[PDB]
Amino acid sequence: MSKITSSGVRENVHKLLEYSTETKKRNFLETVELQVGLKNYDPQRDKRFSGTLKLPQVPRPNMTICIFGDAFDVDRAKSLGVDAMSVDDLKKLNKNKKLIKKLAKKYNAFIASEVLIKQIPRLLGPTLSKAGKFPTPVSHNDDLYSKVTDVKSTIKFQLKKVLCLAVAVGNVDMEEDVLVNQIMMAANFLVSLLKKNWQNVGSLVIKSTMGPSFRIY
Amino acid sequence: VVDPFTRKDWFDIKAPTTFENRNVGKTLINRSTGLKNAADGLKGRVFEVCLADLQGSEDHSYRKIKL
RNA sequence: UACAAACCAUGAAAGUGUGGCCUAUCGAUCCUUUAGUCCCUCGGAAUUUGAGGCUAGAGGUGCCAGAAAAGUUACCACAGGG
RNA sequence: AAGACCCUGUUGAGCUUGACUCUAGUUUGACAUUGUGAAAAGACAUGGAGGGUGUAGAAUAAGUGGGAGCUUCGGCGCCGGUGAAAUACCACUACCUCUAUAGUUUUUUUACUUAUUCAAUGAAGCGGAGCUGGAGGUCAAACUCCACGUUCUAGCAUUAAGCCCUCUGGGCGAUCCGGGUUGAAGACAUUGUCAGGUGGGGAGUUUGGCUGGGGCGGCACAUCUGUUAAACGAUAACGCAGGUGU
RNA sequence: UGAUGGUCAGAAAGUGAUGUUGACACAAUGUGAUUUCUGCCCAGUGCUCUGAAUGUCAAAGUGAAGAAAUUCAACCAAGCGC
RNA sequence: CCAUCGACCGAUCCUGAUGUGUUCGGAUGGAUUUGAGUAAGAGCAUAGCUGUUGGGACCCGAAAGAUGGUGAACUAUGCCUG
RNA sequence: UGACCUCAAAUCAGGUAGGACUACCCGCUGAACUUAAGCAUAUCAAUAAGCGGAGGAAAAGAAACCAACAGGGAUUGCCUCA
Ligand SMILES: CC(=O)O[C@@H]1[C@@H](O)[C@H](O[C@H]2[C@H](OC(=O)[C@H]3CC[C@@H]4[C@H](C3)O[C@@]3(C[C@H](OC(=O)/C=C/c5ccccc5)[C@H](C)CO3)[C@]43CO3)O[C@H](C)[C@@H](O)[C@@H]2OC(C)=O)O[C@H](C)[C@H]1O
Ligand SMILES: [Mg+2]
Ligand SMILES: [Mg+2]
Ligand SMILES: [Mg+2]
Ligand SMILES: [Mg+2]
Ligand SMILES: [Mg+2]
Ligand SMILES: [Mg+2]
Ligand SMILES: [Mg+2]
Ligand SMILES: [Mg+2]
Ligand SMILES: [Mg+2]
Ligand SMILES: [Mg+2]
Ligand SMILES: [Mg+2]
Ligand SMILES: [Mg+2]
Ligand SMILES: [Mg+2]
Ligand SMILES: [Mg+2]
Ligand SMILES: [Mg+2]
Ligand SMILES: [Mg+2]
Ligand SMILES: [Mg+2]
Ligand SMILES: [Mg+2]
Ligand SMILES: [Mg+2]
Ligand SMILES: [Mg+2]
Ligand SMILES: [Mg+2]
Ligand SMILES: [Mg+2]
Ligand SMILES: [Mg+2]
Ligand SMILES: [Mg+2]
Ligand SMILES: [Mg+2]
Ligand SMILES: [Mg+2]
Ligand SMILES: [Mg+2]
Ligand SMILES: [Mg+2]
Ligand SMILES: [Mg+2]
Ligand SMILES: [Mg+2]
Ligand SMILES: [Mg+2]
Ligand SMILES: [Mg+2]
Ligand SMILES: [Mg+2]
Ligand SMILES: [Mg+2]
Ligand SMILES: [Mg+2]
Ligand SMILES: [Mg+2]
Ligand SMILES: [Mg+2]
Ligand SMILES: [Mg+2]
Ligand SMILES: [Mg+2]
Ligand SMILES: [Mg+2]
Ligand SMILES: [Mg+2]
Ligand SMILES: [Mg+2]
Ligand SMILES: [Mg+2]
Ligand SMILES: [Mg+2]
Ligand SMILES: [Mg+2]
Ligand SMILES: [Mg+2]
Ligand SMILES: [Mg+2]
Ligand SMILES: [Mg+2]
Ligand SMILES: [Mg+2]
Ligand SMILES: [Mg+2]
Ligand SMILES: [Mg+2]
Ligand SMILES: [Mg+2]
Ligand SMILES: [Mg+2]
Ligand SMILES: [Mg+2]
Ligand SMILES: [Mg+2]
Ligand SMILES: [Mg+2]
Ligand SMILES: [Mg+2]
Ligand SMILES: [Mg+2]
Ligand SMILES: [Mg+2]
Ligand SMILES: [Mg+2]
Ligand SMILES: [Mg+2]
Ligand SMILES: [Mg+2]
Ligand SMILES: [Mg+2]
Ligand SMILES: [Mg+2]
Ligand SMILES: [Mg+2]
Ligand SMILES: [Mg+2]
Ligand SMILES: [Mg+2]
Ligand SMILES: [Mg+2]
Ligand SMILES: [Mg+2]
Ligand SMILES: [Mg+2]
Ligand SMILES: [Mg+2]
Ligand SMILES: [Mg+2]
Ligand SMILES: [Mg+2]
Ligand SMILES: [Mg+2]
Ligand SMILES: [Mg+2]
Ligand SMILES: [Mg+2]
Ligand SMILES: [Mg+2]
Ligand SMILES: [Mg+2]
Ligand SMILES: [Mg+2]
Ligand SMILES: [Mg+2]
Ligand SMILES: [Mg+2]
Repeated sequence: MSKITSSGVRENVHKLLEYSTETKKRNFLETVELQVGLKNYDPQRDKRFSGTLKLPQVPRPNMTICIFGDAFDVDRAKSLGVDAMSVDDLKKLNKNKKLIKKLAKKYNAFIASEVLIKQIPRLLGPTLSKAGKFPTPVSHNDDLYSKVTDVKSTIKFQLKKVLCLAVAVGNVDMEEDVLVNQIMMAANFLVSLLKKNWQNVGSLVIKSTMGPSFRIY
Repeated sequence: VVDPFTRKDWFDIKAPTTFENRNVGKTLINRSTGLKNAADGLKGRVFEVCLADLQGSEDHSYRKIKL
């Protein structure tokens, strides 16, 4: 039966809010990183999975971004929008292993515009991209600041080759219960992605850059 | 098919001090395992060695001793 | 056996062909099994397994309208029978 | 004297047998009765702590979500250069290993005794220890072992003599301790329930028809050709010459 | 057949016969005084003996697939087979 | 009321409109098929004869089977005492 | 020198059970003749016989009921369902 315990996660985000308001810390709010256990599966043998919905509130409170290109790009994220780019290395580079490797290891997300359909599997391809990059579906007549602020809420949950995958998002600024079920509104992918779905769970841990675990599933 | 000699352990035979050349020779037995110790299945063995060997002199060539 | 409604074979065609040129060459209820319709039911409401139905074959009864079946009696019994 | 021989009846019975169908009993297995230890091959789980590449980073990754001297210090220092992935890292998770805690865990061996099982006695002397001698040869100091009232005789042995303390009684005589009557057997037997085998010892029943009696034979029992069949058709017999289950 | 036994009894039992018994005994058969002899056959049917490896092989147990009912497989006591 | 040819209802097979939870719906028009039907109700009730089935079944009749009891005053065998 | 627990004895003090009847009633146990035109599952029949236990009635009884409705509402009996 579904091991959902919102009341369990309520007292837990408070115990997280303990080492993030009470107990001890630097002073304030940080990176929420509650974990699971993940058993009853198989990193090999079966296949793959993925699931991304833009989580209720804002996770990454200081998201890192590198808007690729200029064409129809930048011109949509000038002035009030920061970041952007000035091509330059889009004609050079492409031989330097770094710079693009630097861009990947520096900033946390790029874009996809409408001209990036070339660069992602051409100027990079085996050089980058497939190594762990996700172009952002952004164009002109779109949601703009709304759908790229929702990028902070655009989580993932893909499969690799480890029975770990206990990632999390959010920050402690959230009200007493703003998380709790917001994290539960992230478990939905993680459920449907596994084989027996709600069964392939081994444990569960409430934690951040501040806690250990407070007796959870 | 198995070469039973890989599991054999060699032991040294010592004669009593009444004789002179107490280094009689060597024997073997299956190596000591969990079920059977090599020691207990090894006691009770009898060696028949000529007395001339136990004393060096060839005058005892016609007597043979069981140890 | 002769037609009715299909789908085919053959022949230039008319025609012929619904097993063997004709007169013999074979098999119910119950059960099982396969095929068909992919249809009806499991009766508090559903899904999927399973089960049960409807139609057509096979498995067989040769004592062949189709029980499941070894002897002995001079120790013998009963109902009868010209 | 409602043939006892003979036949018929979809009537029996006594008896027999690998006839059909069963059965008491018995055998074999599993579960329960069923508990306590040790060892073996091993598997696990749980607590520890610890472990790692082929290059390149001289620096040993084995993972994936992030900042900043936390620990007086500042050894090593904290994304910027070197790798596919980074040198105090941490918040913790996730795997795996090859070391340890003495956790349950399967199969084989042997220890226990309290369940269960066998036997005896008017539940009489059990278990352990100690006195006394006989030995070991003592080589420190008495450790080990043995014995601890009866054997020429077809008699007798029963309700303590004696000693100590005074307490018409207490003790020794008759060594102390444990109140397990004493052996055997033992978690196996046995017993309970299913399961496989065996089971004329026993139970129930059956064991065609036609037929010049019945039986044996044959099939005239389902059938086909020609004829008997007597000029439509029909027509019997264990009539004639033959055929079918392919 | 050496008693945790042979043969037999009982529906069961903390139940019985042999048994106040112990192989010179009890129990089961065949033949049938004495004399002289009891030949060949163990292939059949029984009875009996070993089971180290070993075909078949129940329930329980084990493994796998499945959502499960279930299915499949390995192992498999005695007996049969040898 | 008789023979005959039709119509309607249900089952079976064929066709498959507007439409649609796009797989449901099933208009319309057909078919040597089929029902114990419709097609201006005839039934319900009581009684009687005759006929049917189950019953003791027109009356009497077995050899057998089962359940529960009574006998070793005869007689078979053992024991005890004469 | 006294409690407690367990277990005994008494012609202790005072009580209570047994046995009977058969038509009905509550249970256990349990056939076969018979029918099937044979017969074994089946039927006779959850019947006869055998055993235990009551009363004027016994038993059952105030839902771990029936339902599938617009819901009924302890048990029992008749009529019906059938
Ligand atoms: C092998 C043996 O010696 O005995 C078998 C027996 O095992 C078999 O018992 C079956 C048994 O048979 C029956 O109960 C009857 C079914 C129909 C009757 C008869 C028996 O079979 C008949 C006769 C003949 O079909 C057969 O014969 C059938 C054999 C069969 C085998 C297995 C499964 C089903 C049928 C007709 C075609 C119609 O069917 C029928 C009309 O007489 O049904 C059970 C469901 C089956 O499991 C059961 O099968 C087994 C292995 O036990 O019955 C056969 C007649 C016997 O030959
Ligand atoms: Mg034609
Ligand atoms: Mg047939
Ligand atoms: Mg048929
Ligand atoms: Mg139902
Ligand atoms: Mg339904
Ligand atoms: Mg129909
Ligand atoms: Mg016939
Ligand atoms: Mg006939
Ligand atoms: Mg005679
Ligand atoms: Mg005669
Ligand atoms: Mg005679
Ligand atoms: Mg006559
Ligand atoms: Mg007569
Ligand atoms: Mg007569
Ligand atoms: Mg007849
Ligand atoms: Mg008979
Ligand atoms: Mg007979
Ligand atoms: Mg008789
Ligand atoms: Mg018996
Ligand atoms: Mg047994
Ligand atoms: Mg046992
Ligand atoms: Mg002693
Ligand atoms: Mg005694
Ligand atoms: Mg013992
Ligand atoms: Mg046992
Ligand atoms: Mg037993
Ligand atoms: Mg017994
Ligand atoms: Mg049996
Ligand atoms: Mg028999
Ligand atoms: Mg018989
Ligand atoms: Mg017959
Ligand atoms: Mg006859
Ligand atoms: Mg004949
Ligand atoms: Mg004629
Ligand atoms: Mg002829
Ligand atoms: Mg032929
Ligand atoms: Mg004897
Ligand atoms: Mg003989
Ligand atoms: Mg002879
Ligand atoms: Mg010869
Ligand atoms: Mg022979
Ligand atoms: Mg023989
Ligand atoms: Mg073997
Ligand atoms: Mg099995
Ligand atoms: Mg299984
Ligand atoms: Mg099922
Ligand atoms: Mg075997
Ligand atoms: Mg054998
Ligand atoms: Mg029809
Ligand atoms: Mg359409
Ligand atoms: Mg419509
Ligand atoms: Mg009509
Ligand atoms: Mg009419
Ligand atoms: Mg009418
Ligand atoms: Mg009469
Ligand atoms: Mg009548
Ligand atoms: Mg009548
Ligand atoms: Mg009569
Ligand atoms: Mg009679
Ligand atoms: Mg009878
Ligand atoms: Mg009687
Ligand atoms: Mg008498
Ligand atoms: Mg009194
Ligand atoms: Mg009183
Ligand atoms: Mg009474
Ligand atoms: Mg009668
Ligand atoms: Mg009859
Ligand atoms: Mg009759
Ligand atoms: Mg009869
Ligand atoms: Mg009935
Ligand atoms: Mg009955
Ligand atoms: Mg009965
Ligand atoms: Mg009665
Ligand atoms: Mg009574
Ligand atoms: Mg009264
Ligand atoms: Mg009254
Ligand atoms: Mg009452
Ligand atoms: Mg109530
Ligand atoms: Mg009611
Ligand atoms: Mg009522
Ligand atoms: Mg009616």
